Amino acid sequence: MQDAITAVINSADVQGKYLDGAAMDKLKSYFASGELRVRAASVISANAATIVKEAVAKSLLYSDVTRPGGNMYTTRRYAACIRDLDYYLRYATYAMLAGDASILDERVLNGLKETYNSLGVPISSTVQAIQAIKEVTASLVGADAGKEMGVYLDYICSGLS
Amino acid sequence: MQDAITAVINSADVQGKYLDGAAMDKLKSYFASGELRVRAASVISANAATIVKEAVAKSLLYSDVTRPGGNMYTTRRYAACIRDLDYYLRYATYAMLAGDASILDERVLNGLKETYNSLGVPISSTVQAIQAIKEVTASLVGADAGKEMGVYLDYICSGLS
Amino acid sequence: MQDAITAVINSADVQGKYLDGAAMDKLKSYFASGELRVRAASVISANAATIVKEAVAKSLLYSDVTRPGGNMYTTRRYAACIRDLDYYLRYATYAMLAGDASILDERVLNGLKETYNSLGVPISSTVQAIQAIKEVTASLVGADAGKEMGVYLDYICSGLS
Amino acid sequence: MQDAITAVINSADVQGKYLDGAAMDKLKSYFASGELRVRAASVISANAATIVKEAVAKSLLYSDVTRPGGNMYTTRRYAACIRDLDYYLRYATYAMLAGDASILDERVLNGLKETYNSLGVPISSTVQAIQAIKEVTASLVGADAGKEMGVYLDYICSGLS
Amino acid sequence: SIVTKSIVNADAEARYLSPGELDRIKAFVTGGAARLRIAETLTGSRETIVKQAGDRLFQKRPDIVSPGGNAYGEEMTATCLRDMDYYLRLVTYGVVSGDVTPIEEIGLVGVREMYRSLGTPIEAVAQSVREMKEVASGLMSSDDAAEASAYFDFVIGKMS
Amino acid sequence: SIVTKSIVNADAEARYLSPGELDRIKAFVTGGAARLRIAETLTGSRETIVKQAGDRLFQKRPDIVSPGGNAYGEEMTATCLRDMDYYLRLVTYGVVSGDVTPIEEIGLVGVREMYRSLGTPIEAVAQSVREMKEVASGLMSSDDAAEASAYFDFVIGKMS
Amino acid sequence: SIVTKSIVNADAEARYLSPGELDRIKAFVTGGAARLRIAETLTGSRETIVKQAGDRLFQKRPDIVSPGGNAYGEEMTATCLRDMDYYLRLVTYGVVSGDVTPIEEIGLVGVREMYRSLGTPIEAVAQSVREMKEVASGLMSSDDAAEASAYFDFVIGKMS
Amino acid sequence: SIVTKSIVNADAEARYLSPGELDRIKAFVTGGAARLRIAETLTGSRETIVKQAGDRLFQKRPDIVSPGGNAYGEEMTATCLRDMDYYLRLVTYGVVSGDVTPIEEIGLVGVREMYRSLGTPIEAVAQSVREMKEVASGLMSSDDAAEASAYFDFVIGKMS
Amino acid sequence: ERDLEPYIINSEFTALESKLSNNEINVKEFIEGLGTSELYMKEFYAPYPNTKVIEMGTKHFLGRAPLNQKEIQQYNQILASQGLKAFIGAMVNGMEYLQTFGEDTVPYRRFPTLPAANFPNTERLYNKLTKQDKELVVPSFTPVVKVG
Amino acid sequence: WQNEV
Amino acid sequence: MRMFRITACVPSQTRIRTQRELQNTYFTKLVPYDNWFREQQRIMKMGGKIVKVELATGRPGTNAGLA
Amino acid sequence: AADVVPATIARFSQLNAEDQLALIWFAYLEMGKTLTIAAPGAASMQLAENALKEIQAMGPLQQTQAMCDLANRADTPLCRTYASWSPNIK
Ligand SMILES: *[C@@H](C)[C@H]1/C(=C/c2[nH]c(/C=C3N=C(/C=C4\NC(=O)C(CC)=C4C)C(C)=C\3CCC(=O)O)c(CCC(=O)O)c2C)NC(=O)[C@@H]1C
Ligand SMILES: *[C@H](C)[C@H]1/C(=C/c2[nH]c(/C=C3N=C(/C=C4\NC(=O)C(CC)=C4C)C(C)=C\3CCC(=O)O)c(CCC(=O)O)c2C)NC(=O)[C@@H]1C
Ligand SMILES: *[C@H](C)[C@H]1/C(=C/c2[nH]c(/C=C3N=C(/C=C4\NC(=O)C(CC)=C4C)C(C)=C\3CCC(=O)O)c(CCC(=O)O)c2C)NC(=O)[C@@H]1C
Ligand SMILES: *[C@H](C)[C@H]1/C(=C/c2[nH]c(/C=C3N=C(/C=C4\NC(=O)C(CC)=C4C)C(C)=C\3CCC(=O)O)c(CCC(=O)O)c2C)NC(=O)[C@@H]1C
Ligand SMILES: *[C@H](C)[C@H]1/C(=C/c2[nH]c(/C=C3N=C(/C=C4\NC(=O)C(CC)=C4C)C(C)=C\3CCC(=O)O)c(CCC(=O)O)c2C)NC(=O)[C@@H]1C
Ligand SMILES: *[C@H](C)[C@H]1/C(=C/c2[nH]c(/C=C3N=C(/C=C4\NC(=O)C(CC)=C4C)C(C)=C\3CCC(=O)O)c(CCC(=O)O)c2C)NC(=O)[C@@H]1C
Ligand SMILES: *[C@H](C)[C@H]1/C(=C/c2[nH]c(/C=C3N=C(/C=C4\NC(=O)C(CC)=C4C)C(C)=C\3CCC(=O)O)c(CCC(=O)O)c2C)NC(=O)[C@@H]1C
Ligand SMILES: *[C@H](C)[C@H]1/C(=C/c2[nH]c(/C=C3N=C(/C=C4\NC(=O)C(CC)=C4C)C(C)=C\3CCC(=O)O)c(CCC(=O)O)c2C)NC(=O)[C@@H]1C
Ligand SMILES: CC1=C(/C=C/C(C)=C/C=C/C(C)=C/C=C/C=C(C)/C=C/C=C(C)/C=C/C2=C(C)C(=O)CCC2(C)C)C(C)(C)CCC1=O
Repeated sequence: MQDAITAVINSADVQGKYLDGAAMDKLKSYFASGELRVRAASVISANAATIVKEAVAKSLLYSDVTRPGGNMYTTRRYAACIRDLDYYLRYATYAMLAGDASILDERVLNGLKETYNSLGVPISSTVQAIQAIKEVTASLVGADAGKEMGVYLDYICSGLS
Repeated sequence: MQDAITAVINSADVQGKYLDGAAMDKLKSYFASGELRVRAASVISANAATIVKEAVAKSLLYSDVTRPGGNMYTTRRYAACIRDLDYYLRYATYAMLAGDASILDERVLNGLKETYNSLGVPISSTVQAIQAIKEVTASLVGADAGKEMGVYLDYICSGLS
Repeated sequence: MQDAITAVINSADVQGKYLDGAAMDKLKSYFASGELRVRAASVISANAATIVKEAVAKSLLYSDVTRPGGNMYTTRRYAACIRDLDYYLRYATYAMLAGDASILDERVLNGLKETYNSLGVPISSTVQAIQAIKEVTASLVGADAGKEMGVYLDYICSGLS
Repeated sequence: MQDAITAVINSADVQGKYLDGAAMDKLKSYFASGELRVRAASVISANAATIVKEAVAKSLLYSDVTRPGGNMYTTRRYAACIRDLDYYLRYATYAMLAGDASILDERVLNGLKETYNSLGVPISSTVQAIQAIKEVTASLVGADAGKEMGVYLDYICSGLS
Repeated sequence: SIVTKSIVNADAEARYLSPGELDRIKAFVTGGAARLRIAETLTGSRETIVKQAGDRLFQKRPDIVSPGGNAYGEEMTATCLRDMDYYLRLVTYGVVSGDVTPIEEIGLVGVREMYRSLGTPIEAVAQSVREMKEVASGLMSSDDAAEASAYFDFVIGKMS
Repeated sequence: SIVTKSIVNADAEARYLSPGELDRIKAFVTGGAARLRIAETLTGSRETIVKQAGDRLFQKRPDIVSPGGNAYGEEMTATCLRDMDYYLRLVTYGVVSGDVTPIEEIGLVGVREMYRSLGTPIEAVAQSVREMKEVASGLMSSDDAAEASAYFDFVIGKMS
Repeated sequence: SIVTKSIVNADAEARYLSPGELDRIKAFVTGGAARLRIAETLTGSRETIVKQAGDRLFQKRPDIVSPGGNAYGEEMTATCLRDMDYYLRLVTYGVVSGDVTPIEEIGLVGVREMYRSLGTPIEAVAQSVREMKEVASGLMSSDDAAEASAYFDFVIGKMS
Repeated sequence: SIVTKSIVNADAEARYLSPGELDRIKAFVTGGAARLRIAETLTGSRETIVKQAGDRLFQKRPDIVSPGGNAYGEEMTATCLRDMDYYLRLVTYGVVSGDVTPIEEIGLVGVREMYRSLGTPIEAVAQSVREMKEVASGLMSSDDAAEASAYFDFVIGKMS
Repeated sequence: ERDLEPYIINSEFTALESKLSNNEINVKEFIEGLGTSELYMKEFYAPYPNTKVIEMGTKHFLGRAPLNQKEIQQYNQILASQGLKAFIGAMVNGMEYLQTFGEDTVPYRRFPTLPAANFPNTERLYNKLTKQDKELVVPSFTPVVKVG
Repeated sequence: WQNEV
Repeated sequence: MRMFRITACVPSQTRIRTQRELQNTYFTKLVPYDNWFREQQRIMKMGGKIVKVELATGRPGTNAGLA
Repeated sequence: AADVVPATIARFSQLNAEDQLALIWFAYLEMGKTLTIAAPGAASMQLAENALKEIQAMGPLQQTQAMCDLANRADTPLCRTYASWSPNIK
């Protein structure tokens, strides 16, 4: 995967030139955002399970999906959905720390859209579940870190689209 | 895989309801037929190598398929064809005992048609071999159990076609 | 894999008949060519790395491929190109020694095109490198063996195309 | 391993004879045991976690064993002890339903004393744990079933010590 | 279904079904009438069975529906009643199938993770299925009582 | 033993016996009386059973005793009969035990190696076992005939 | 400890500790005075911190102490306070060490197994530790409150 | 980056970042200013560094610039100076990243095979990297030179 | 550890062999199928405790003895929760297996240098023929420091 | 109605 | 048993292996459902691109009878 | 009666924002002695102490303004944060 620094380094190295003023400005921006990102990561690590539980309850529980005949129906599929949302939360936190979406592209999005297509899993429902996760994490972390966390989650949903 | 009982259970669970009268009569029918199914499976297991032997002898042996240039020529591919026929017989017995073709479509036709097409295996000769298998099995078991075995083997033929 | 000898034997065996005058003619023609084949293979084995050296020097070095932004950039990708050219030279030597270009099909071209497309390798640059290798090998091993290697190298480049 | 039935079978077979009257009466005794063993196994499978839970609560729980210095300290060692009890209970149920301790002394006593010594395990505390297992199983299975279960658990304890 | 289980075992061993499997399927097909009788009785008396078992569970563990609990609120007690209905129907499915495959596949695999997510006391659920066991045994015949008790014992042990 | 068979199958998943396995153990322990009865009924006719089966097989496939054959000699005829006797003891063991495990552990595993080492025809020995089964079914009760023919059928199919 | 964690990572990569690891260890050892002081502070406020932590936990979820809960009587509530003192001691260990490895080694491995064998609501345990953290932060210096809150938060996440 | 390294380690463990890891990223982002200053110094004085290191290496190893050597000829010398510039750019990337992963990915994997193919003495290349190392150390402050020395001699050791 | 001629009525892995020859599964998948086999549990899982099963499984698949008490604990937990199939699947799909044998190499005996005692443990595992003895070469690693 | 303390 | 068939392209990012490598660099295998998640996690962590995946065996959304 | 809770819900429904807020305040006043006691730990308050601290920091006039905006479902960031929460959180 990549982070902000590795992304800038690769962007410079592709044309094979040294880090100029713009690259240094971007590095300064990431360095400033690092403290906020670390604090948000600490909060999400605090409330990993609760965020997923609240998001699913406000997004899927007592709805069509959880009923018999729904994808989330049955204990095995409920556990699968819970695990998928937990991994989504963890990897979105990873991307928030790294400052880059490359981790999501090459670790959360390749082989997942077509996997859901094979399994019949509701993409339109998992999108709303991710959005509920975004709302819960925004309420926990705050607007500042919440905006970038929602940016990464929207990236996940768009890739899943 | 699913037998008739498991298929009825799955159909009921799709709407998440207790088994109604339709499921009751389906299970009664399957339980009544199980007496015949067990005996047919027993006799097929008794003559398992047998039916394959006479079917191949009456269907493909001493023909162009076995002659040089034929798609069963050479001992390696001959043994491959024999192993394939044994596969078909065993999975037909499995489908007969289970009362459903779920196992068959799960295990025998998983890419078998495209595999045979790529290898250039003679589909018509394979169908004729399966027909000889069906005739021998019907002669050994009887008209009724022979009928179920034949419908399953015809499912194999349709998949291979 | 099949050589000229194996091709003749297969042509006889498909008809299931012993070798005849035409088979003897083919076998003796291959035996006559065997001296040149073995000498060319031995010389190419003796100086294989050098041949790749001049081929890459006169085909790709000091170009956009090796410059930043090109797929030959970075030491890892450069070594990948060197190893791939070694692959092509070794398998071309194998095909020349055998007399048949089936090793190239079942050991080189089998998925090579799709792998190159997935990884972003430039097929045109690869073809140019193949032509450079062919020219160097021809100049190094003479006229008849040069054409013999060149036909298989053109086979590989066409398969890439 | 082996049970009573396989014991009589192989005792006959080693001498290469059919079933004599002694074997017949042994088999009749095992069959008479029969439904009692199967019922005890079913009830144990019902309350599998129960017997271990109250056995710990009786013997090990609230003591220096579960206190600092004692081997039960830390949640990891506590869950390891619970896992050991679950192993012992499943092997006890298997040995009960079989009629012989071959399953245990092939799957329990082999190197168990030395491995527990390497881990510095309290053999006395373990023996007390199996004892409490014995009474909790007896209180749920009855008198004779509990007695035979206790006999198997006592063999386990003797092997452990 | 035990037929499917035997087929799975036979295909894993790459052999035709053994005399043990044949006798097992024969006994199941002959006892299918009694199994369907038990299933029909459970389906008919489902609501009384579930309600009595749920009330016995309430008496065992009042805190489950106490304020601040998972079942607190009429919504969160009706959801317990719904879960008990689901598990009773699953037991009916297992009884009619002869094996625990449908039970393990629909209510046992992932159940601990689901109840961890929802905060439910799976031990309390085990007590509830126990109480359903006594209630169904009371409402049901003695000879089939052991047969139903075997599957109740399996579910209680697994979900415990 | 079906007991040890289900025990091993359950231990593979590290769990107690399932309802299906316990039910089959119920059936086996109940029917052990009839199983032992068929045990005596087949153990009493050993001389006549093997004599008739081998005699019939000799004209079924005369090549076994034909010149240059596998059992052309008197000694090899007797040896083939003694193999028939061994396999009948093994089937008796299996029928009594309720499982084909004694058959597998005594006289089936590596038997192809045995009879390729000794050159004996596996199809011929399978036909011999079929003759044993036919004579046993003729000389025993109907239900006992099917019960013993199940294990004769298993050994015949597996070896063949 | 932080030194132990750095050593383990260096051993895993089969190399000497990097300059970043060395400077982190240097900073930790230099700043250890504050960590030892905060461990002393929590040790001193141990009795009260447990007292109002348990009080707030019981008020927020009396079902654990109410009839049917894990610690219903004063006896089992005393055991619950004993466990809370365990976890306070573990957080003190984590603060002094500088890294969460002592916490994981002592009271977070197999904790789900422990609190599923005991029937304890692990969510209730998490809430109790959370109230512990809240009261500790209240009675601790704010920045030092965050220093201890890191370990309290890690224990909370592992419990949940 | 250390951020990516910690993320990968946590993901391999299948967990979240520990408090010690998060503190390490905090320290890294704090030191990012000094890292950027060192990178700016190297970028500004790259051409002088490259020229001086090339002259020193040519004097130390005249064979490579001698006739028949790899670098013989003005164009070959210019290409080698281009390689020097490439490695200096990689060193700057490593300095800003705080780790050696970008340098290893871009110009340290397969470098041996690459220079063997090109007929370039890898020991001579390592000596040139060393010369750039001393030139940068002289041109740069003591602490910053110490920071860049890790990346410089990492490249030197890997390529040697 | 042996050719499976004298231990099988007939080859039950014929379907796996056909799939491998058709190239629809890789050698790693073939190895996993062999591990999740009735014969394997008969030979090395049925007649030995879980610790000996862990030793035999790691020796057969990863090519070396257990790494440490952490690995032993993980494998014992796997065996206790999901039995032997999950154990085989974990040991075959771990990153160590892919970094060593990849998706196409049949596993082979290894001669690791690290960690400590792994070389002697693998040596004792591999210098004895099959069924030579029932003792445990590496029952567990006596920790130097005992927690609590 | 009670729970054994 | 509801198996999955996947085509994945796994490049080499650390070592230049000098022998043939398409058979493990661009492959289509059949993966069991239970092991699919673990296999995909391993492939992504190894850096391969999952070109395609499809449930070759089994039926989608089977509420029962999936083995 | 079975429909006691839906009938009471509808009765609360027709009441206005002032009536609803006064009713909930008096319900809290009667809480414990007359109504159901409160066990807040069962709800994930961790995703709510942020808004709680924000409202505590807010001044009394803006405090009551935000409270009435929540009661009448006004379009405010605090209103949306409350709305997105689960009912137990609310
Ligand atoms: C001079 C003292 C040393 C030396 C240098 C030298 N290099 C070349 C040619 C090339 N060097 C590279 C290297 C790289 N390209 C990259 O992208 C990177 C990774 C980021 C590296 C390290 C390449 C690719 C070439 C080939 C030309 C090209 O531009 O692609 C030469 C010329 C060799 C020739 O025959 O042309 C020389 C002289 N050689 C020595 O002996 C010294 C140790
Ligand atoms: C009642 C005595 C216990 C209890 C139960 C309880 N359950 C829920 C919510 C759900 N229960 C399920 C369960 C299943 N769904 C399935 O598909 C299957 C098999 C067919 C099962 C077993 C699910 C999925 C839910 C979520 C809601 C939904 O289905 O849409 C609750 C509600 C929890 C809450 O606060 O929301 C409760 C109370 N809880 C206890 O404490 C008792 C021990
Ligand atoms: C929950 C929000 C939705 C949902 C979930 C669900 N998922 C599966 C099955 C799988 N999910 C995955 C996911 C991943 N693999 C990866 O590598 C990544 C990166 C983190 C992810 C997210 C995989 C691999 C599977 C297949 C294997 C497995 O089941 O574990 C299911 C089961 C589907 C079925 O059994 O047919 C379910 C139910 N379902 C919904 O309806 C939600 C929208
Ligand atoms: C209180 C916040 C919660 C609670 C607690 C509770 N615990 C027990 C019993 C035990 N708890 C432990 C735990 C540990 N011992 C250790 O050494 C470690 C690490 C240092 C841990 C985590 C143990 C071992 C016991 C058993 C008794 C003992 O310690 O000897 C109980 C009583 C259980 C019983 O049946 O007696 C209770 C009530 N319960 C809750 O509901 C709270 C959320
Ligand atoms: C608990 C009942 C008593 C106790 C024991 C204890 N055991 C361990 C660790 C292990 N126990 C075993 C034993 C077995 N594993 C098996 O597979 C079998 C047969 C099925 C047996 C008997 C093993 C192998 C281990 C180590 C591996 C693992 O963790 O699974 C511990 C922890 C030791 C440690 O150093 O951490 C303890 C404490 N101690 C008591 O006080 C109880 C009486
Ligand atoms: C008779 C139906 C068929 C037949 C038999 C035949 N067998 C042999 C020789 C041997 N057969 C065995 C087999 C076993 N011995 C055992 O103890 C058991 C395990 C319970 C078995 C299966 C063995 C070991 C031998 C040789 C040694 C010995 O006899 O003990 C022969 C003669 C071989 C020879 O060359 O001497 C024959 C003829 N042959 C047929 O054609 C029939 C189909
Ligand atoms: C026989 C009736 C016809 C025939 C057969 C034939 N098949 C192959 C090759 C393969 N057949 C299969 C099929 C399966 N493998 C399995 O494991 C199963 C599922 C249990 C099936 C259905 C496969 C996969 C192959 C290729 C790999 C292999 O060897 O198994 C051949 C040989 C092809 C070749 O060139 O090697 C042959 C000859 N041929 C006929 O002419 C008959 C009509
Ligand atoms: C070089 C002149 C061109 C070029 C090549 C290039 N290839 C790769 C990576 C791979 N190349 C192969 C090809 C083969 N492997 C074999 O075993 C054989 C048959 C025997 C062939 C043809 C493979 C499999 C890979 C990937 C796996 C591996 O390298 O082991 C790269 C690197 C791509 C990357 O970053 O991963 C490159 C650069 N690129 C060009 O631009 C030239 C035109
Ligand atoms: C200004 C102004 C006004 C004043 C307006 C104002 C200031 C009005 C104030 C309104 C407020 C703040 C009312 C508070 C209501 C809270 C209730 C009923 C608590 C419910 C919680 C419960 C039941 C707990 C449930 C719980 C249990 C047990 C669980 O099981 C799960 C957990 C949980 C904790 C959820 C007027 C409107 C009067 C007009 C004049 C005027 O000047």
